[PDB]
Amino acid sequence: LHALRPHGNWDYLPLHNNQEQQETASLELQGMKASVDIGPNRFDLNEKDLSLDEEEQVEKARLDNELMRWRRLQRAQGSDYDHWMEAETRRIQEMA
Amino acid sequence: PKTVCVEPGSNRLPEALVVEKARDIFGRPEFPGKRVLHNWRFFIKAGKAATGPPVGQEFSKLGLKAMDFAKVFNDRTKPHFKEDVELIVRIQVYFDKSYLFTIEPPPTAWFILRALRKKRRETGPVPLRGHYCALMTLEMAYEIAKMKPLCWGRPEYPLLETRVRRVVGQARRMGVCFIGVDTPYSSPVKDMTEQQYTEECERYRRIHMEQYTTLRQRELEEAPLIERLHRPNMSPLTDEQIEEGLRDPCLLDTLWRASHPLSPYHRDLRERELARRYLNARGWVKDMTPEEMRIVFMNYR
Amino acid sequence: ERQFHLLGYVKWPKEIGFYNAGDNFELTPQAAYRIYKQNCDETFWTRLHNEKTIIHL
Amino acid sequence: DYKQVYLPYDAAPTERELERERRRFKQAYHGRMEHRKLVEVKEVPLNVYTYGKEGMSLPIAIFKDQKDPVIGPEWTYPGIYENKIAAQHW
Amino acid sequence: PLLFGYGHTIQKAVLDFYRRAISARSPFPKDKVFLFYAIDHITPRIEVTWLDGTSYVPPVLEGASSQDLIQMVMEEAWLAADRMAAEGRVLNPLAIDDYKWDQLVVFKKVRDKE
Amino acid sequence: GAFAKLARSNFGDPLPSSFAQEPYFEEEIEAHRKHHRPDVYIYKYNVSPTHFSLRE
Amino acid sequence: DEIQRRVADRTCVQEQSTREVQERWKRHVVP
Amino acid sequence: QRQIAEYTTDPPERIMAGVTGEKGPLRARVSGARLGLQRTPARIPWTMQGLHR
Amino acid sequence: QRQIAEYTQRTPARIPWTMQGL
Repeated sequence: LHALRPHGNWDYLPLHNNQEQQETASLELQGMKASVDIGPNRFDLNEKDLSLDEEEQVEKARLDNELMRWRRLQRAQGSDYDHWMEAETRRIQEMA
Repeated sequence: PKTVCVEPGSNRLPEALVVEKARDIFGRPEFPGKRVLHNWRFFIKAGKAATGPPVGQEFSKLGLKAMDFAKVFNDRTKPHFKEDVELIVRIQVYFDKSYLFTIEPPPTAWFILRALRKKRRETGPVPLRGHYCALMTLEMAYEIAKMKPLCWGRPEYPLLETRVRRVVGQARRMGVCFIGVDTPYSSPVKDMTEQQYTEECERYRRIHMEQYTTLRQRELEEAPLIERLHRPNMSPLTDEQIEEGLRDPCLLDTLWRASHPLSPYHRDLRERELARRYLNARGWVKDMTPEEMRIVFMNYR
Repeated sequence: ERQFHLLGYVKWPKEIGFYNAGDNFELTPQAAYRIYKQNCDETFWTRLHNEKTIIHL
Repeated sequence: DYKQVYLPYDAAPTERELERERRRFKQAYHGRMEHRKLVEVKEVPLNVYTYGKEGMSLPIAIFKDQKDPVIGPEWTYPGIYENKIAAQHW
Repeated sequence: PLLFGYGHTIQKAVLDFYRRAISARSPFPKDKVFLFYAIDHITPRIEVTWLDGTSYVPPVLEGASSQDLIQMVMEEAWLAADRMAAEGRVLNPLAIDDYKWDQLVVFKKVRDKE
Repeated sequence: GAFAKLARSNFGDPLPSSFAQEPYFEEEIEAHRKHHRPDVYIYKYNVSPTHFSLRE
Repeated sequence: DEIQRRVADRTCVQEQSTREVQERWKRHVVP
Repeated sequence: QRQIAEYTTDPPERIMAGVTGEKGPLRARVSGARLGLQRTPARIPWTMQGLHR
Repeated sequence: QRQIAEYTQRTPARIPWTMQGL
C-alpha cells in the first residue's frame, strides 16, 4: 500500500531539481482542475431537471389541490376568537 | 535632502516590477460559470510546502485530493516570494467537485502588524483596554492600501482615496491612533512654519480634489461591459467597449447572473425606478433635478 | 336582470346588437360599419379592428 | 525594523524639541461625541519628525525582489489632505 | 449582448434555455449547442436544425419560461423523430448513460429529503 | 407487467389511484395537429381539416 | 384607455414607438 | 406601403403576428380588436385568473 | 431667407477554456 499509494509516483517524477526549477508555473495550472476528467462540463443539474411522467403530473396536481383545500380549511380551523385576536395583533404590530 | 518625486499626487501606482509580478501571481482564471457548491477562504504561508490541516479536512470532507492543491500552490508560490509570508487562498468548488482557487495578498491586519513590528496580542480596542496603541500616520495606510486593489487587472480602480478610508477604519477598529485624525495637529515640519503649511495644505487639497473628481469621472465613464452589468452606469457605451465585452469569455455568466431577478443589476434598476416615481410624486415641477429635490428636502426638513 | 346590471352590460337596441341563440353578443353589420366610420382615426383603432369590420360586413 | 534611507529635512533637531513633541503627542482624545474622554497613547516612537512622514522604508514587502517601499512626500499622495479632515469618527 | 433596462423575462428565459441546453442529456452537447450575439438589436431566438436539415424556431413570447421552451423543443423533437422514422431514417435509441446516473443521484437526493 | 418482467420481480401494489371527485378532461387533438394548427378563419369561426370552433 | 393604462405598467419597451405614431395620426386627421 | 407598415407596426406585434399556439390563434390575436367588452368570450381558466405583479 | 442666413452582427460567443478545452 505504501508503494501503490495515491500520488506515489511524484517521488519518481522529479528526477532532478534543475527541471523542476526550469518548469515555470502558469495560471492555467489553477484552472486545469476546474474541468471534469471523464464527462463533459455542465452548468447545473438540480431537482428542476427531473422530468415528470403523466402519473407523476397527475399526482402532483392532486397534491396541489389537496394543499389548497387544506389551507382553506386551516383558515377556518384557526378562526377561533383568541387565535383571530392574536393574528390581528401580530398584523398590527407588523404594519406599525 | 533627496526627494523621490515632487508632483501633486503622482505616487499612486506601485512599482512596475511589483505590479507585473502581482499580475502574474494574483490572477483571475477564467471561471466556467457552473453552479458553485462551496466558497472557502484560508490563510496559507507561501514559504512553507505542506498540506494544511484545515484545507486537508475540507478536501477530505468533499472527497477531493489535497495533495494536488498543495503541489500547485507550492509550485506557483514558493519562488519569487519572501520567507514566511501569508496569502489568502479563496477556493470555489462547483457541483462537479471541481475546484478553482485564487491567491490574494495578505489582509490589512497583517499589513499593519508587519508595518508596525507589533506581534500577536499586542493591540486592542480602546473600549476594551482604555489606552491607544502605537501611533500611526495616514501615509503608511496609503502605502498599505496601494497593494490591496479589487482586481489586479486594473490597479487604479478602486481609488486609493476610497481604499484609505476602509484601511483607516480597520486600523481604528484595531485600536491605533493617528496624527491627522483624532489629534488636532499633524507631525510638524522643521523647514517650514505653520501658516505656510496650512495654505499649502489648502492648495494641495483643492488640486487633489480636482484630480480625484476627474479620475472618478474618467473611471466611471470608461468601464468594461462586465462592470456595466454588475455596477450602476449612466454613460453611453462605445463600440470598442462592446467589442471587448464580446471578446470577454465571462460575458455569458455575467449576463445570466445579472438577469437573475435578485441581482444587484435588478436591485439598482428597481432603486432607480423607485427614485423616478419618488420625484414624480414629490416634485414641484416636471424637470426637477434630484440634486434640486435634495436641496428642497434639506431646506424644508 | 340584477346580475346583468351588476356586471355592467347594457341593453342595446336590436339594430346594434343582441344575444343570439347561443347567448353570444352578436353585433349587427350595420352597427359595426357605423362604429368603424366613427372610430376610424382614434388611437385604439387597429388593423385587427379593420379586419373585424370586414368580417362583420 | 525601520531603515532610515534619507533625511526628510536638512536641519538636525534638538533634544528639547524632540521631548516637547513627544510630550505633546503623548496625549490624545478618543471619539467625537459627548462621551469624550482623554486617553494616553502607548508605544510612542523616540522620533517624531522622522517616524511616518518621509524617509523610511516600511516592511510591507511581499515579494523577494520587492524592496521595502520608500516613503515619499506629503503631496505626492492624492486626497490625503481631505482625508486628514474627513476620516474622523463621525 | 446588452441587457435590457427593464426586467427582460424573455432574455432571462433564453439565457436559462441556453444553460439547460449546455447541461442537456448528450455525450457532448457542446458540439451541438452554439451561442451568438446580435448587435443589431435582434430579438432573442432559438433555431433547432434536426438531422434531416429541417429547422424549428420556438416562438419566445412574453411570459414564457425556460421550462416552457424546453417542453416545446422536446415535443417538436418527438414529432421530428416520428417523421424521420416514417421517412426511413435510422435513429439512435435512448438508453442509460452517465447523465441518467447523475439524474439518479439527484433522484435519490430528492427521495431522501422527502 | 412489462416492467415487472424486466425487473424479474412480482409487484403487488394495490389501489394505484382513483379517478377524481370531479374528473374532467379536455379534448385532445392529434400529435401533429394540436401543435401545427394553422390560424385559418372564415366569417366568424375557426376552420381546420379536423375541427370547427367559434372565433370571437 | 383602461386596458392600455393597465398594460403599459408591465410593457416590454418603455419608449413611445407606436403610441406616439397613433397620437400623431389622430392629431393630424381628427381635428 | 412597406415603410408605412414598418413605421406603424410594433416589435411585440411583429413578434406575435406569425405565432400560433395549441389552442389555435393566440387570444391576443383573436381579441385584440374589442368592439366593447360585451363581445369578448372571456376564455381564461380559473387557474389562470390570477396575475402576478 | 432668414433661416438660410442663420443656417449658412451575429458573432460567435467565446466559451471559457475551462468549459471548452475538453
